Amino acid sequence: GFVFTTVKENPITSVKNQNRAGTCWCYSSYSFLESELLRMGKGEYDLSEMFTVYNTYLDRADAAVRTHGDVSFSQGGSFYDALYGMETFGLVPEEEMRPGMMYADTLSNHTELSALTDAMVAAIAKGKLRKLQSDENNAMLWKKAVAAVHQIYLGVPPEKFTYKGKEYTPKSFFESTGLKASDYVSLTSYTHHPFYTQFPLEIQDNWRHGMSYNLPLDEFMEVFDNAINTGYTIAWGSDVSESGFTRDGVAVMPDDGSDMAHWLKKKLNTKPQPQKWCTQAERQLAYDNYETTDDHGMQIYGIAKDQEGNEYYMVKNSWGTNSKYNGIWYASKAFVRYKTMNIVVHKDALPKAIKAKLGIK
Amino acid sequence: EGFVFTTVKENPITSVKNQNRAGTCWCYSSYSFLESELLRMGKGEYDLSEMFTVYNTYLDRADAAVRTHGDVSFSQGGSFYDALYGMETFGLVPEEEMRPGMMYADTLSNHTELSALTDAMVAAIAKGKLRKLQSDENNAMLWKKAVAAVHQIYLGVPPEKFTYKGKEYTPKSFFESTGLKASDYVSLTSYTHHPFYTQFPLEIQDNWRHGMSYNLPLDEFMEVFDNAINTGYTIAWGSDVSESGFTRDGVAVMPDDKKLNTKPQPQKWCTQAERQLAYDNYETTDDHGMQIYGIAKDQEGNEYYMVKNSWGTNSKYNGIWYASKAFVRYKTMNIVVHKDALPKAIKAKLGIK
Amino acid sequence: EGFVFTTVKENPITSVKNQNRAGTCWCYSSYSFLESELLRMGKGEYDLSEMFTVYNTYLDRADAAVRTHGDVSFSQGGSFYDALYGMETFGLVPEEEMRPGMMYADTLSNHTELSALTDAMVAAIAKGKLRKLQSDENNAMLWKKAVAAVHQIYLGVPPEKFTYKGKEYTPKSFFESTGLKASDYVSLTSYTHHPFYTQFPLEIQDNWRHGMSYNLPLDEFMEVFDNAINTGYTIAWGSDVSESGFTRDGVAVMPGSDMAHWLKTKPQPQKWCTQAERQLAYDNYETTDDHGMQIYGIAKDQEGNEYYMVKNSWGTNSKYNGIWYASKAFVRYKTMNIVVHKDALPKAIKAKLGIK
Amino acid sequence: EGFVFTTVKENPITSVKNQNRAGTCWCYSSYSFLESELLRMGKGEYDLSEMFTVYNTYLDRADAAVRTHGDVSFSQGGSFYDALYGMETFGLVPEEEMRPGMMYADTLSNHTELSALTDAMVAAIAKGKLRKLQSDENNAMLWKKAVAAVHQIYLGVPPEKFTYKGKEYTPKSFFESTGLKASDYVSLTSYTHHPFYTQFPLEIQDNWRHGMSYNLPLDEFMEVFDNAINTGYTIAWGSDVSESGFTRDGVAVMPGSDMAHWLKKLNTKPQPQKWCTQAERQLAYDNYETTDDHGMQIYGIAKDQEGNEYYMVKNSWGTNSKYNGIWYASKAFVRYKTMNIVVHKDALPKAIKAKLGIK
Amino acid sequence: EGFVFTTVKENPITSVKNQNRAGTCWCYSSYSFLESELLRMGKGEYDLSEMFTVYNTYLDRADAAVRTHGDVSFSQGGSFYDALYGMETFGLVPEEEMRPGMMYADTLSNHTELSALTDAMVAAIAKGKLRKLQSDENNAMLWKKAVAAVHQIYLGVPPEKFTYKGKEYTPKSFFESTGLKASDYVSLTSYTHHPFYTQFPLEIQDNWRHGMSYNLPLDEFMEVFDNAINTGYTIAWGSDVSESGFTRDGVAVMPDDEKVQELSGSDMAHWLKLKPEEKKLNTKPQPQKWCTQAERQLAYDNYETTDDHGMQIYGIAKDQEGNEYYMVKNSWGTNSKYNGIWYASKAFVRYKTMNIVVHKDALPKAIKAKLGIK
Ligand SMILES: [Cl-]
Ligand SMILES: [Cl-]
Ligand SMILES: [Cl-]
Ligand SMILES: [Cl-]
Ligand SMILES: [Cl-]
Ligand SMILES: [Cl-]
Ligand SMILES: [Cl-]
Ligand SMILES: [Cl-]
Ligand SMILES: [Cl-]
Ligand SMILES: [K+]
Ligand SMILES: [K+]
Ligand SMILES: [K+]
Ligand SMILES: [K+]
Ligand SMILES: [K+]
Ligand SMILES: [K+]
Ligand SMILES: [K+]
Ligand SMILES: [K+]
Ligand SMILES: [Zn+2]
Ligand SMILES: [Zn+2]
Ligand SMILES: [Zn+2]
Ligand SMILES: [Zn+2]
Ligand SMILES: [Zn+2]
Repeated sequence: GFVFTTVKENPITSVKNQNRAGTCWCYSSYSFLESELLRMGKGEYDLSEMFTVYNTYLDRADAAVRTHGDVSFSQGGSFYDALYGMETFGLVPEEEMRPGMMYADTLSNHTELSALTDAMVAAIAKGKLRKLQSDENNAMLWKKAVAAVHQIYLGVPPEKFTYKGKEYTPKSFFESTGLKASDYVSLTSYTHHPFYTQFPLEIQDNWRHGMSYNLPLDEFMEVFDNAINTGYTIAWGSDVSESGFTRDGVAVMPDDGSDMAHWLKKKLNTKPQPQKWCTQAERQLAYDNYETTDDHGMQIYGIAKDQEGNEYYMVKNSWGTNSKYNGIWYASKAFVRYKTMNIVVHKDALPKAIKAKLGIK
Repeated sequence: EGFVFTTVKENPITSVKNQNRAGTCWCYSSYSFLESELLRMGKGEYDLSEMFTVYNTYLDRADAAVRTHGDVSFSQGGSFYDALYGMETFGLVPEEEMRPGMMYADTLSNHTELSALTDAMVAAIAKGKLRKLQSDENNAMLWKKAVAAVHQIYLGVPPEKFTYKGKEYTPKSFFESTGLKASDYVSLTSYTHHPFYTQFPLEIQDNWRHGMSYNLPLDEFMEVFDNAINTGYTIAWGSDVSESGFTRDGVAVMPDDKKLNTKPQPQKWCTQAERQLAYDNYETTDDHGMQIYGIAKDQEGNEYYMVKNSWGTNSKYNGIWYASKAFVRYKTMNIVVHKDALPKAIKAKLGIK
Repeated sequence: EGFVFTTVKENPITSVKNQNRAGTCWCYSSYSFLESELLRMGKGEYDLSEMFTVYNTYLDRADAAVRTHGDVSFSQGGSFYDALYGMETFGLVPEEEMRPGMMYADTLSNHTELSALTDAMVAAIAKGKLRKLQSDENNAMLWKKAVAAVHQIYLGVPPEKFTYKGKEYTPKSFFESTGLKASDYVSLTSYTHHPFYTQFPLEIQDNWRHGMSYNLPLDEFMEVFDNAINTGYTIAWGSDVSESGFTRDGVAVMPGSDMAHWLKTKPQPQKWCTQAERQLAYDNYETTDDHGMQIYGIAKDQEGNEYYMVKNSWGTNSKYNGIWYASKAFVRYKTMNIVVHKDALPKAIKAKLGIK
Repeated sequence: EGFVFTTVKENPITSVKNQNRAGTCWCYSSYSFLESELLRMGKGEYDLSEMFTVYNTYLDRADAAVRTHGDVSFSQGGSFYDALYGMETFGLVPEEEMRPGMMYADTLSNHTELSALTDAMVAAIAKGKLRKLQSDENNAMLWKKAVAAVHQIYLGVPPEKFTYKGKEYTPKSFFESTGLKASDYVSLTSYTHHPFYTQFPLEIQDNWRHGMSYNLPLDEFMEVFDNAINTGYTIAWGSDVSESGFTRDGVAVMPGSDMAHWLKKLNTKPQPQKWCTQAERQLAYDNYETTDDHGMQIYGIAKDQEGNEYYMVKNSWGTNSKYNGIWYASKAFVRYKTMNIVVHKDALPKAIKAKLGIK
Repeated sequence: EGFVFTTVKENPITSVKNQNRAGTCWCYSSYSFLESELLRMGKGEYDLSEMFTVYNTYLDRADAAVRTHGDVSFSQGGSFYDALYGMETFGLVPEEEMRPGMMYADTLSNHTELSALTDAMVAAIAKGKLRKLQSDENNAMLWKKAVAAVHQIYLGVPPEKFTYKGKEYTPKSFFESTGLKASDYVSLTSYTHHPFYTQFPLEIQDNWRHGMSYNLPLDEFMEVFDNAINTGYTIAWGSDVSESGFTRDGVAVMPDDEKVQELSGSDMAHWLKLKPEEKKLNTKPQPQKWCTQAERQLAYDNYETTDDHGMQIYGIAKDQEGNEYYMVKNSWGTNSKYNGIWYASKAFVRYKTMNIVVHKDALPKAIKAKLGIK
């Protein structure tokens, strides 16, 4: 099988469990931000995903309505949603808004919430209403409806709360962290836009049209290593719908309409194998042709080696701890190179030369 | 060459209301009827809140849709029984405690958006693929909380307590102060697909509570209308009004086939079988609720019932219609009257003590 | 290490039948029940025609769908009350006068094609755009003739007269000869969304006739089961059987992931539910699909746990030849309604319900 | 008793064009605007090919629909930014090199059949069940070739080279010869759901490129219109025209029943106008009353006989109308119904330029 | 206990081809048949381009869909007559001039994306709301140009001229050089909803050209198969293969379930409960159900015999018990037990055949005369 040795790892908080909701964008964002707070000497935090999921879905519903249904309304999101969110809505501690509380559970199950809110948003955004109703202050009634339903399933966001003896609002709690959205950059590597420029990734969950800086593939990978080696972690958005991404905690990239199938019915991923190291063009083809699509968010926090000396990034996942390495995955460098869609890191995690090529002061 | 009407007899009614852009005529007509009853019973003039009863009725209708996995349709209509069940179960509140339009800066109902949202929500539960609906620690259902909250956003918050003419009430104690009783009222109809002098629930979408009606032969059925008006009672009248004979100019006629609907004409007087065919074949379907409160004659001596409608007062007779007896005989689906409005012999045949 | 059952008491039943490929258990179980009643009442052994009653019930169901413009769903199921209403309204006929499968060269039902046609026909009237349905000179509706004629092609022609054991009957006079009366039977349930000791119609799709059930608290409800069996009666038993605890091996016992998206027999102690737990399952869709069977006895396993003995209508190719054992705990949690003869009720419960 | 208009000031425009049966007003208006810019800049009179730019824009729009699995809608509309992005990316060609209607023996556009085919194709890729789209040996996508080929069949073959007034050009070199620059132009709007004096992308279906607009308070926004016209500039004007006040007779002025189920001279002469607040304008955008962004060119200011003020509007519906394809829009209408405008940076008043940080 | 086959007689065939991910068996089997005909006629070995004919046929099928406002379904299938009509109307080209997969960097067909696009396009014209389709100045229809262009993008550009073995041809002149004639070939079937010895068009979706078949009583129909093989001809064979008897392991059998039980050790109860793997219905020689004309008719009327897959019968074989089978060249490549060849029992062929095409001279003289074929 695989035997892994840590080469370097940076501090992370405990492994969380998103359970039955597509909220990995927020869990991974918060694993990342909690590592940042540890790195910045602020200590250990447990931030409320539900608070930010709640506020983000209200904005996503608004985007769906303003675009008459073009912006899809669904459970996913982006790292930028979390960075925009902290600056706009604030932050609250986990205990002020926990998953599952409204329906007598301790973990999320958002299937019913989505059934209701998807139908409501569609009825406004894609229906035949010619003039939406508003109150005497021009506040929209449909927005009040969608907010009220989200509160019934997710909880009431607090206006004030007490944390470790001090009273905060979500805004003042955020301010106390010292985090700034402007400290963080999103990076990607594709050829349908020029290198060293910014563009918004064309994926459904980037409905805020947040920008990413575009780097050639080798410089892109240089950022991963520099980040980990200088003490930073990485918010990692990747496609994980590959036979190489397994339930047994490893993600590898090994080098390997039928008429007939209609009328009738190797050890590739289980031990170290030589990896396919993709070119920029191969990586591009997979993004263009739908092979690399479904952006699942995780945190890379370290580098490890297998017994044959192959290199892997160490990944904190948000599926709880019931797995081979207690909620941790190992992703080969070859996998990460081919299947990564975007990353977010602190600006100071970037090598000086790359920073200069991107024009980041 | 038009209609000239002379009142033969009419009983007291309250002011003409306007349901505007909602299918809530079942509640407006029920309350016109109950307000006439209160006047008749010496309790004075009331203006009851339709919105309070519409709100509570819709929450029960949604529950019925969900329990039947979508068989019970979820829509804006309802029945006289919804109002009678409602007053006994939820109570009553004065108009001013829950007015139409308030939530969206109007004074009249427009429920198109509320229906767009609540129809979609109810369908997502009742007709979707959810295998286990979510509940809180007290086994209260989350979807019900959602549907209630959305109805409150568009219709208003129903009051738990309020003050009316110097006294504090709950909706229950306000209802109790009126002296109204559901058991005083009977629903009557006339069809041949069930035996006469028995009770059955009319097979129409808005009777999802499966309320019962007593079945009478057509001539005895019409005898009840006249006896009611002539002895001082009014009638909650449920009728099909989708006929060329029912007009915007305030008359509902049943002429024998131009000037068919614009002056007095000889009327087609239907048989029981003709009335039945129209119910069986979809020609008599869409039960709109109104109040009959009097009898009138045209200049040729043809007889009409005087009808209080709920479309406001911007019409030829200020919100009042005249429906010919022939029309009423053919197109009525059901009526509600106080038990004492029934002639003694008919009461006895129905077994109503 | 399996189950070994010992009969404590059982009452007489007729042979196990097979509904095969149709959702007609409501009628098979009703008739297993009524045939047990006839044995109990000294009338001897009958084999009544399910198909005759299924035929007539579907024509009424279509009418209900059309009158309500599609609110009443049109499908294969039904209720105990459909059978009891049926016998009084349409009559009864012996099995041999209208057998399953005959029209398509089989001996067991397969109603898939019949349903494909009749569902489509009923929907075209009930949910379509026709503004005036057609009728003949006697005001008889043409669409009803069409739906009747199609049902006859697949189910058979109901007899107007027939001979049985040397005498001529109509379906009505055959029913009259049985001595059965619908008024002898009561439907019972146990739920808290209506008051106890009152009647209401269970809010399920197959109760489109809106037949009433008397509502009892859960413990009194279970008292009725035992009293019935112990005094010689059987029970028409409507239950949810879509549970991991209900098995193909003849025993019924008490039992949107991001991660799941990306990847892929002996006596046990029973959970004894409360009224509130039972209610939650009915309210939340966990207890929904009312399948009809007949409880005719009480049995024990080797550890002394108690079970009701159940006659099913899936034929005899199963571990106990078409018989099931349902634990008392299962029955308590998953029962939707039962029908028993009034005299099967304990006297005190009869009085609380106002049943003379 | 009707309207009589007197021009106060108007700036040079080219002839009135006719988009006919296609939702391509975004391109016709952009080009009316750019042709006025060329006149203003001393480059003379041009007639630029809308079809060339419509063609290239639709291929990019199909790509956006496919990359977003159908979120970006695929339809005939677009934005001013589509034209500005387009000239810099694809180039420009003269009208005669790609005319409307030519492929189907007409001289005006009718794109109903083209849209029927291409909408169906794009949806089969973007919203279907294909798990892996096909590509050739150079990683070029087959579906893109298909959509390009079908657009050529209906719109024409875009030229690689052509001759215009004695000189050979490519679309890129023709664009370069005009001296136009996308960076000379800014998009402006006025809404309160984002802060004033910042940039954001208007949340409308035809802004699928997510082009940015600078946000101004309503009074400063209107100041820009007047300053532009009065200093010799024209305006690319994006507005909702689905109002009883917008008429077929060339003037734009400020304007579930149970019962309906069973059963004034407002726009024809000068009237007092409702002058909207920022909040009223916002409500209409939020509530769907102001939605369908149609593109036109404002090129002047006029007065009616009572002294009320109007902007003069070059439309793209041909010349068979009261004022030969020109409309008059009251200042009150423009204030309430405008969604966005594009002007040259030098059309902006100095103080507004400074507040926006535009050097 | 499996099958062991001995060839009794087989006629020359070309190599086994692979249609891969497209429903183009009608063309592959037609061309296996026509290539056998060319060998029989002394013209040597050819490898004809299926893709050329698939391309042209689909353009005609789209036209038929549009003219009938969607009644003619637009899909990947077709008929033997499509190939015979095609060679006379469009011509023929060698494989190398238009190969499967080339446009998308493969060597085998995958037409899923092509169909997803072209189905949607044809439906937008045939079943949409367009009241007047657009045309150019020569009255050529724009939608046809669109569908042709898209098919070329996925299938390739059909050649106007090409060189083959030192000579220049057009598709027409290449067809002429083969000596093949559509009029040499007849389609035969056996059904009772039309009179015997008459012609009618089989009522199936892929016969949208309404090509005719001659109708024979079942026993005379089967006589044709044997006479064809025994006198040196092969057969284009259209059959239903959606049966438990048609297997991935290269046999198509029609076992009598009732008889197989009574020969086993199991009683009727002990059997029905046994696992399919131990019944042995399709894995060794078993007594066959031999259908009557009426049973064969019922299966066509009731949807049990419906989906025409096309293959080539080129020989007759026996199993170790002396039961008879037709030898079948399939178009699913060579990765199978008998390298792409199937053995179909005579009982299977009798019950499940929908139609065949053979050269007229393959028909026994007396049958030829009863059909009026000079
Ligand atoms: Cl994901
Ligand atoms: Cl509840
Ligand atoms: Cl109505
Ligand atoms: Cl049976
Ligand atoms: Cl069952
Ligand atoms: Cl033009
Ligand atoms: Cl490409
Ligand atoms: Cl326009
Ligand atoms: Cl033979
Ligand atoms: K947390
Ligand atoms: K993938
Ligand atoms: K009122
Ligand atoms: K009517
Ligand atoms: K029976
Ligand atoms: K032009
Ligand atoms: K070939
Ligand atoms: K078959
Ligand atoms: Zn995820
Ligand atoms: Zn009404
Ligand atoms: Zn069942
Ligand atoms: Zn326009
Ligand atoms: Zn095939």
